[PDB]
Parts: sequence; structure tokens; C-alpha cells
Amino acid sequence: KAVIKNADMSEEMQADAVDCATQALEKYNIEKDIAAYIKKEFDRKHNPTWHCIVGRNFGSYVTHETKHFIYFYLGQVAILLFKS
Amino acid sequence: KAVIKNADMSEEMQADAVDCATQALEKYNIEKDIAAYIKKEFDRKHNPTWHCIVGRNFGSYVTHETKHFIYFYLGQVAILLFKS
Amino acid sequence: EPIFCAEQIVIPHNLADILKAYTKEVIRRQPTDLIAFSAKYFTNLANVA
Amino acid sequence: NLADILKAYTKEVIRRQPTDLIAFSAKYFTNLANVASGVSNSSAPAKEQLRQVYTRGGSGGATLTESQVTGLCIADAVVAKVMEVDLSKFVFLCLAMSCEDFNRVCMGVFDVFDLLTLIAHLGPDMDVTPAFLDAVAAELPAGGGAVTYMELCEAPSLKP
Amino acid sequence: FEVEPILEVLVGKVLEQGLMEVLEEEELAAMRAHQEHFEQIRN
Amino acid sequence: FEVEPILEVLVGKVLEQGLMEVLEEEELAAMRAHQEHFEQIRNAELVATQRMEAAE
Amino acid sequence: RAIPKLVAVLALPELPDDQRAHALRVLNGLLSTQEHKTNAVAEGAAPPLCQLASQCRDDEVRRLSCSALASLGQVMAGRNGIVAAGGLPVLTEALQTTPEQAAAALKSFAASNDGAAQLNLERAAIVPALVTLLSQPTDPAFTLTAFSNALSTLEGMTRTDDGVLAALDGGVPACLVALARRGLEGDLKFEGRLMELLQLVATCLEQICHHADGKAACRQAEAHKVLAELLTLQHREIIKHAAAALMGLAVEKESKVNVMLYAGVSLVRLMRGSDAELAANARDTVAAAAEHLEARRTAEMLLSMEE
Amino acid sequence: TYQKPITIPGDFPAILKAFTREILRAQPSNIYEFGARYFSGLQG
Amino acid sequence: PITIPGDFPAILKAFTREILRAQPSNIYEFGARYFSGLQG
Repeated sequence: KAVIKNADMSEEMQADAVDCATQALEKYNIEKDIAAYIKKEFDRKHNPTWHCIVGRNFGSYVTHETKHFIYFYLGQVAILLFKS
Repeated sequence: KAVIKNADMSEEMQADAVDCATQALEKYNIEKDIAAYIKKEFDRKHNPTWHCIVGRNFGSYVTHETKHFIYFYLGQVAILLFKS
Repeated sequence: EPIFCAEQIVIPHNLADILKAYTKEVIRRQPTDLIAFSAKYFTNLANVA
Repeated sequence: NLADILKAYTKEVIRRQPTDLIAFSAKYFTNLANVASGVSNSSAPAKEQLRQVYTRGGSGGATLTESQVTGLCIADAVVAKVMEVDLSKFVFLCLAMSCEDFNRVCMGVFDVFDLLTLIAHLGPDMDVTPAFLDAVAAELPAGGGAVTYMELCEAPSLKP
Repeated sequence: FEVEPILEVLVGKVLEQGLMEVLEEEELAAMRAHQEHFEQIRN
Repeated sequence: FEVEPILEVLVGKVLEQGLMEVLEEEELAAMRAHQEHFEQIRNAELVATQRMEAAE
Repeated sequence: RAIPKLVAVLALPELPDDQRAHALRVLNGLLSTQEHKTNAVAEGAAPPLCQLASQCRDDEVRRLSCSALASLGQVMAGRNGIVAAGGLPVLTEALQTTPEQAAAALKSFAASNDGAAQLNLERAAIVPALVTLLSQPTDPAFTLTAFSNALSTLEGMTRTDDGVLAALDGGVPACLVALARRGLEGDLKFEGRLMELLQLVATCLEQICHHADGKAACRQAEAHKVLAELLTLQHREIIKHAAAALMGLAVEKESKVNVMLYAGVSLVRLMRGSDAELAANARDTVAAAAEHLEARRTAEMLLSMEE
Repeated sequence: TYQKPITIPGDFPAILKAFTREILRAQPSNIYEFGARYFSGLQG
Repeated sequence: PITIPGDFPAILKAFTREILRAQPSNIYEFGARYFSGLQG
């Protein structure tokens, strides 16, 4: 499963983002490399300027291209994904 | 004081970022508040967009415009700041 | 300084000492659910304290 | 291969934890590489300065002799020679190359050990001449066989 | 869920420590009791 | 562009494993030192115990 | 907290042979890590590893699987769960294979127990089977590590349950005599860690000759050759445990008399020198074996007891 | 012969995991008050 | 007092990187000669 808290994204794209983030959080090991895999896959299948942040205590003030933003929990980390 | 852990800015920008962050921290405490203050100051000072992350534990993998990327600590609290 | 993972918890070796002394006292007589005896143990530990 | 050998290196260094990490790592890696060990323990080698074995080509059965040396652990050399029994020449050469001759090497070699081939081998360990051994024989007391140290040290009392 | 492992590690450590400590203390007490019995014998 | 990821995982897992293993092995060896000590003391008390049993 | 993914991949139906080894190594490293030790000892990760190891039906699979089960079983709660779920099936099947990993899998249980091998003892046939394994030689110098581990396991288990092992034909001094008769000399496996193996054998000898069943074992064995053979490497644990074994042999009039009378020069040399650490147990041996071969007291008096 | 130290924690696991759960949650400023009131509540 | 200080991270990283670049044929001469070169 997964939890999606705060979104600005189409539902199918949210489902794909959850699947991608789950495979990354499964296979990889370190938070920055989780971010790296998520960004590389959304780049290779949708669009170039992505940004990923997998954190456990952080607060940001971000600007994103419209209809591209997700802030969601999966397990023990908070993933932020936005296009810029 | 200020540990400039990983940056690719210039020196003038460096001092501007560091003293703006020092100014913000003595004003507020919430991550939202600090990130908001810092990035509003830097948007109104330099350029359209500025992604600011304020936190203590988090990764990242973000595409930056060259010479507009910084990642530094102020004691224990960490600030990522990059324009894209 | 909020916690990030399981590491940020701070309970000293004093708790380990508590537990070793407790275990010694609760296996010397083999009380096995000593709840009242443990309460009296705390009673006289306080009286000394 | 590479990964496991590097694993061994890492485990050993994370076992030590020195201060001058570069210098200590240099010294450690060099000692692991070369058979010549700077520690150079004697009377219980624990570090095969086997230049004698290199001269031997194996000192008999190489695997078996090195097995005996490794299973070894004055007294340790005596026990090693006892377990072993060529090989005696290698053992004496080890007990010499770990020492410095003052006729104490000869006395100790005899004790650990019938005293001719011992000196014959020990001459080559200098990398003298056999005429010195011939003079020692001309000076040899109790020439019937294996002499004692005190008995033999009669004419050549002042010797190295 | 964020504490379980620490729970377990202290639980096991104290288990073994208390076990062996009280065990050996009681054994030595019993043998000293037998010693004082032999002192009674030699009275 | 090959150094980064492979060496990252290699060095990281190796260093963490060493930092854990020295800890655990030293603790277990200390435990075995404990057991040797009190078992030797009780073995002396047990030869005394043999004298006890053969006393009659 | 992602050890469960590796756990599930390990316990998948018909655990394949693609890698099947690095997964187990990572899982063992986790279940060793003081955090992931709990994360694997409380999060299930069923003994299907043991079941597949039993249903190996291969050559290079069984060895790695048995090594994995071994490394997994050396924890308090892990071994408790293994016992509660029949891990003794694995601890018995592992002693069947000549490979070092499989052989030392059996010993790791008590080697970690240090007194909590009651599961192995209640599996009273498992100890005799593992004795039949680690007594017959096959590919030694690697089974020798398993031999030393099993010697430590015996040092614990016999000390806890003296009668339980002596009653078994493995034998408190009978296994010591078997170890001596083997000699473990081979070529390159004399006392690498087999010095410690002899140390643990002698410690179990003391802790078992403590009980009169161990005295019957000493009578049935007469294994002073073990001491006279393995006392030369000068291991501290070996010396102390062997002198304590001689001391506790006094229950066995037969073997104690034989050892205290027809001993080697080792006892005399130990008295002459300054081997203080072993000297306590050696003097205990002398005092308790002045009875068995009672001429020992007169022999000591003749051999400069006034020194 | 060798006395059996049957003193093994069988319900002590439950009780002590509960108690150390409480303390690890609590971070007691003083050990006494937390422990004693814990056992008083267990009484209750 | 068991924490391997900041050096061994960098030393290990550079060792691994350079042994990868050189691709040695005999595996263990490298570290000795390499540390000799790093000393001075």
C-alpha cells in the first residue's frame, strides 16, 4: 500500500508515482539514491525537470509547475515530488 | 557557526545566503517559517524561482541552474537552496 | 530536537542498572508476578532515597 | 576475489583503529604483502622470515614442512624440532637467522637437537668457509661423536 | 514500532546478566554452606 | 561515472559491517571471559565438593 | 525496517538457485545487527530456510543454506523461536554433511547458548549423531573449526547436564580418548584452533568427571594420552581445563590413578616452572589424585616435595 | 548433582517488555516515581 | 572509543577508485606500493 497526503496530480499519475516510489524504496538503500531513481524514471518516461526529496524531518517552501506536485508518506519517510 | 557543506554559488551570493539565514533563525523556529522567509527574500532579491528546503534529515536529487545551488548547516539545522 | 529514526532515543545505562538489579531481586526468591513485593521494593528504595 | 580480499583488509583495519591512519595502513599492507615482517618475532617465529626456505626450495616437502612450522604455535623451537624429527637444517637456520651467533647459537642449536651437519648447514646461513669448520674439528674435543659444549670449548674457547 | 529493537536488546542483555549472576552467587553460597558444615564437623 | 555508485555501496556496507562486528565480537568474548572466571572458581569449589562427597 | 523483503524472498516457495546465497548473507548480517537482529527475531521470517536446506536436493545449495541457518540460529530469541518451531530438525540435519558450514551449524547452537543448549540435550540423539560426524575425519582443517565449536558446545552442555552426555555413548572421557586417538595431527590442522578444541574437551572433562557418570567415562576411556599429546602447545585454556580435568578425575579411581601415577614429565615440569595460571588446577589435581594411585603422595615426596 | 537453574523468564518477557516499553516511551526525569507508579497502576 | 575517524573513509574511497582505474594484475602489491607513493 501507501499513503498520499497532499496532492496536485492526476489519479493515474499518483498511482504510477506510488508504484515507482515503492520499487525504489524497496530496491535501493539510501534516501538520496531513492530520490535519484524516482527522478530518473519520471525523467525517462515523462519530462526532464523533476525534483525528488525523501526526508524524515524537513520543512520546505517549494514552487512547482502546475498539476505536478505530490507530498506523500510510504512507511517511515516522506516523499516530495515536484516539477520545476 | 556556518558550515558551507556543498555549494556551487559565488562569494557575494554566499554571504547573502548565510546572513539572510542567520537573520531568519533569530526571528522564527518553524521550518515553514524559516524556509518562507529565506526564499521570499531571495526571490525578491534575485530571480523568479527559488526552491528552499529547511530540515535536519533528508536527501535530495534536484536539477539546478549552474551557480545557483547551495547546501549549508547553521549549527544543526540544514538548508538546501537552489534555483531551477 | 525532534527524533528522526530509532537512534535519537536517550535512556541511559542507569535503566540497564535498574533492570539488572530488578532481575536479581526478582529471581532470588523466584516470585513470578511479584507485583506487591516489587511495590514494597520501591517503597524501601524510596525510604532510602 | 577483489571484494573479499578488500573485506579482509577492512575488517583488520576496523579491528585495529590506530591514530596516524595513513602510516599505519601503509605499514599493515606492506607487512601483509611481504613475508618479511617488521615485528620479527623470535623463539616462536609467528612470522616466516623464510629466506632459508627460499634457499631450500621447500625444505623437503614444502606443504608438510610449512604445516609443521605453522602448527608449532627456545622452547617453541625445541617443540617444533621434536614434532618434525633438510628439515633440521631449516629449523637451525631459522633459530640462527632469528639470533646473532656468539657460540650461543651453536650451543642452543645443539641443545635443541651428532653435531657435524648442523655446523655444515650453519656455514651456508652466512650466505665463512669450510676451513673454519675443519679447524674447529682439529680443535674438537670428545671427537667420538656429538660433543658437549663445555667439553668441546677447549682449544677454540675464544670464538664468535 | 520505532522502539521494539531497543526493547529487545536490553531485555536480552539483562536476562543473561541476571541469570548468570544470581546463578553463580547461589552456587558459591551453597558451597560455603557446605564449608561451614565441615567446620562444624571439625569442631 | 562508474566510481560513484558501485564504490558507494561497497565502502558503505563494508564500513557499517565492520563497525557492527567489532562491537558484537568483543562483547561475546567478554561474556566468555566472565564464564571462564566463575567456572574456574566453581571448579576449585568443586574439587572441594569432591572432598565433601568422599569424606564419608 | 526492510529486512522483511529479503525474508520473503528467502522464504518464497521453492527458494531458487539463482543467487540463494547473497540473500542469506545479507539476512544474516541484518539478523546480526543489534537493530535488525530484533527486526528478524520478531518479524517472523519463518524456518522455511531450514525446510529448504533439508529439501536441498543439490550440492552447492545445501552448504550455503546450512551456513545461513547456523548464522541465524546464534541469537537468544532466534534460537528460542527455532526450538519452538522445531529448529532442532535443522540442528540435526546439518551434522550430516562433511562441509564445514554444515558441520559447524550443529555446534553454533550451544556455542551461542553457553548453558542454553537444553534443546540440543533434549535432542539426545542429536549429540550422538554430531559426535559420529565430528569424530570420523572427512575434509578436515575446515571441519576442524566445527570440531572446536563442538568442543565448546560440549564444554557447555556437559557441564550443564553431566549425566545426559555420559549416559550417551559419546562419553565424557570416551570422546576425549577419541580426540586423542585421532590426534588431529593430519598435516596442517594440528592445533590451529584445535588447541582451543582440546581446551574445551578438557573443560568438559573436568565438568563431567565432576559427576560419577563422568567417572565411569574416565574409567572406560583412560585418556591421559589426550593430556600428554595436547599439553605441548601450551594453550592457557587447555592447560587450565586439563589440570581441572585431572583434579575432577579423582571421582574415577581408575583413570585418576592411571593419570597421577603413569603421567609424563609435564606435571613435574609445571611444578618446576612458573605456569601459575594452570598451577591452581594442577595443584588441585595433585591434591585430589593423592588418593587415586595413592603412591602419588610418596612419589611427590621423593621428587623433592620439600622445595 | 548439578542443580538446574530453571529460573527462566517465561512471563517475565511479557512483564518486562511492557515495563521497558513504558520507560522508553516516558524518558523519566526520576526513575523512582515512574517505576513505582507504574507498579501501582499494575496493581490497579 | 571505537569509531574509525574521517581518514579511512577517504583513504578507502581513493584506494578503491585508483585500484579500479589501474586494474591491477597482482592484487596485493598495489596497496603497499600505493601507500609508499602516498606517504611522500
